[PDB]
Amino acid sequence: MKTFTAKPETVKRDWYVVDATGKTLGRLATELARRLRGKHKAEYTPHVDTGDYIIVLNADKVAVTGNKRTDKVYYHHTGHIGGIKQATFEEMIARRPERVIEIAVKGMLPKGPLGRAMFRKLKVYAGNEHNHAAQQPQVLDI
Amino acid sequence: AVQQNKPTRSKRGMRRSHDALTAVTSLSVDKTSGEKHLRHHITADGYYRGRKVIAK
Amino acid sequence: MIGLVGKKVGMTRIFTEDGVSIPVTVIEVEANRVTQVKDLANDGYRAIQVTTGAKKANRVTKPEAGHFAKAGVEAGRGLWEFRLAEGEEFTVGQSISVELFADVKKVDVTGTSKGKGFAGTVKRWNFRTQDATHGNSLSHRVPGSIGQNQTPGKVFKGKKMAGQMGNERVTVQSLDVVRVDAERNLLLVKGAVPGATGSDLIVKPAVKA
RNA sequence: CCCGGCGAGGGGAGUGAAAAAGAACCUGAAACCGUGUACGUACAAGCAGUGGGAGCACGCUUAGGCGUGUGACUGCGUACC
RNA sequence: GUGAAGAGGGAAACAACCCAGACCGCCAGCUAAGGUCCCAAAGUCAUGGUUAAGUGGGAAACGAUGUGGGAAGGCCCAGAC
RNA sequence: GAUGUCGGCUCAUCACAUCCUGGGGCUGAAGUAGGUCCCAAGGGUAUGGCUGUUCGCCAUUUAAAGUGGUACGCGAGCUGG
RNA sequence: GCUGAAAGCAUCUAAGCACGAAACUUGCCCCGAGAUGAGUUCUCCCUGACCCUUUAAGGGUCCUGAAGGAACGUUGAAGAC
Repeated sequence: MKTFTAKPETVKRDWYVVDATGKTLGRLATELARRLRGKHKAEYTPHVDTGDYIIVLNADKVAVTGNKRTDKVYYHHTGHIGGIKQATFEEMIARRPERVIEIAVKGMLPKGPLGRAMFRKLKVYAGNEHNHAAQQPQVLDI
Repeated sequence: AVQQNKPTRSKRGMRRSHDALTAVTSLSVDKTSGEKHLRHHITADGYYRGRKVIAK
Repeated sequence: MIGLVGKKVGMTRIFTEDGVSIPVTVIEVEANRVTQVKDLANDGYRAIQVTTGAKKANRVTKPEAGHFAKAGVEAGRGLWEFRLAEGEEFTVGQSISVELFADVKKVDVTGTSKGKGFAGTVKRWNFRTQDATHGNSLSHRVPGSIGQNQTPGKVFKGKKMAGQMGNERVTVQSLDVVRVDAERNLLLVKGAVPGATGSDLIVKPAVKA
């Protein structure tokens, strides 16, 4: 017979809520990326998004070891000649804390149209409140 | 000054996607003569807005 | 604080008793009617939307008429919004006159600059003209080099080239308020302001101070 | 006979085994250019395929889960002489 | 010795380095180099230590009460520093 | 089986081993004005005489007339001494 | 620099605390929801009847054609189009 392949029209996706307070940024991101890709499901298929929707709360309270809080630098180029701009971890947390987790997870996800789709299932919130109660997310102790 | 590769028939069609002509939306009808004409233009018989402009 | 919307009547001069001629731009500031008030609870920010002038009733669309009808004010030629500095309270239908600028002494004037169309580098960017003689071949006003060799095998973003010039939003800051004539709804500001005669102008108190 | 400028060029009629043998004439390939139909395609980056593969359309044939066309998404992959 | 005239896996990419010599097929298994948090197949494996420098992941003479370990030595409840 | 050059012109862009402006330590720093080292690349950073010259000398300015990379940047942009 | 141990002292630093530049993030000006993560606010418009069937975000007929838009015309201190 042929090996089983998941069908995107019949794949079941669940909703989870994760509290990021006090969690190491990298070690939390890996689990998020793993679950967003669906690697934890026996029906995992490389070309199908079998992952789950995950809500991340208290993104501004994510933790980093060592001196990374002031030494980690986020570089990006605007496309103009000067272009190169940088921001430290503290500056990112103060300005837009959600981007810290979003950037970390995005790098760990696969690159391409599918990986972009998987990232869409991640909902990062700076505060402790989310407006997705209609989806009945389940607490995930990750 | 000149191309390094031959552009494809696909590229040629893509450029020509804006070359389509546009037909007149509608033609006005003279109130008295009743013949069709371009809006704000006199009819082939010399009428305009039912006034019978010079037709010689 | 909030500003007002006016029309550029033109430019003239004011002769002072001490023998000084002040170049003044005459701005017609008719009463500004508040058509909407936005607050944090509903809109997420504090501002007032105002209208001025008059518009043909035959040319006012039904969606626009309903917006004016809710505020209970006559339709104007447009709508403009001014942010509130945490201490301003306004009500829908309130009329704001040019008297608001009585004790301002300096205003910021915003308008649409005159349109120069497709302008060359000489006019647009003050590029230096090359030689008119001495062998120059069809390169009298051309831009010249636009980059470097293979290493950056590309033209950099933001390169100054020919293109549309003018016909854009421009603000001139810190213009003295020569006179405020409430009776004639006139505001005289020293100096020139962007835009041609009859164009709309947005006048606000100077932010630099 | 008909449209057309007593045109060009066509549509009928008729001849012929055949007119898609009509004189630009046996057969009528390829490049190249079109009309119609099915599928794909406007948030996606590269020798354009290959391995995997959903969906759709169509054909089945004694539901038979098969064939054909298309190819979302995905691993690998820098022509030939 | 290899490439030349040698594909495959590894060294991010990388004829000549490491592993290893493709007769063809398989949607079977065991291994080599190299690897096992995610991209990305496999230990967020076990036990005992070291590092705080993102050292790891670029470099010298030389400089420094950084810090761990080891064998000695001088003066010390006749009171040491 | 073609990667056109010195200098000028036009247009630049980056580095910082900083010429000016900004912040500092030391001084054989009284003050004024300097010397030296550290931090700092935001902006600014001469016109002329001679010579094809870059350079250089000279005249006179400037807060300063920085040093380098960019096919000793830039001839499908000009010039051709 | 302050306070302060490791190291009874000393020490701007290891815990803690305060100053410090045209660089950095803002403040000023312009663009900006294709920000496919396509956002928010206000206002306006549409309130038919049947048929087929592989019966569903299905197809077809009759009636209906709003808000608004476009087109055309007269044009602009808007403009290559």
